[PDB]
Amino acid sequence: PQITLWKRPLVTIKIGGQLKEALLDTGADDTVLEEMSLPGRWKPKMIGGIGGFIKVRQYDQILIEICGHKAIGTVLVGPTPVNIIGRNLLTQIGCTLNF
Amino acid sequence: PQITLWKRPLVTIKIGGQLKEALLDTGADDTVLEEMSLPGRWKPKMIGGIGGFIKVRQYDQILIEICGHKAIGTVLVGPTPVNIIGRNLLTQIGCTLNF
Repeated sequence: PQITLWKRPLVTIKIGGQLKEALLDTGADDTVLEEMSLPGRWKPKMIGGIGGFIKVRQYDQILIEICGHKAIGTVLVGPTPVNIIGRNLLTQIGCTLNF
Repeated sequence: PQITLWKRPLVTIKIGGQLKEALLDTGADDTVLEEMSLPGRWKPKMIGGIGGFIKVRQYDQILIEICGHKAIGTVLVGPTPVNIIGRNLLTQIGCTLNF
């Protein structure tokens, strides 16, 4: 659907059996979730934004349902205060900016 | 127009006689620009993101042309490594997320 932006574009995600809300973020290269239990191996990584950098864990081939649409991709887990869906996954659900 | 998201959604802005490129960011509440010369008074403020918080200067009623479309709004100036157009101004140009 069409999401206007008077409010934070928050949507429902399903990941590893858990229901969460995540922000649809065109300013994020990657997808980064608050700490949660994720199976498999994981590589150590750094992400940066305003104010600094943080240490996240990167998981490949994670299944995720973003509001009804399944996508499979890299997911980062770390000390973010909000769940963020980034461009890596917004493209898999054909998400576009319009004006 | 329609902006797909395989690349960073970067666009041309015009602000206070200067040409810059800015990121269209649905994950940002506010608009924050790299340090630049801006007239008028300005209130001190704090913004936060991953990794921390930063001190910005806030200017009200700044004219800005985001890719052809004029908008007038609050603009923050600070130590961001990238120019960011936030939701406060994306709504004035009727920008929407679609999928």
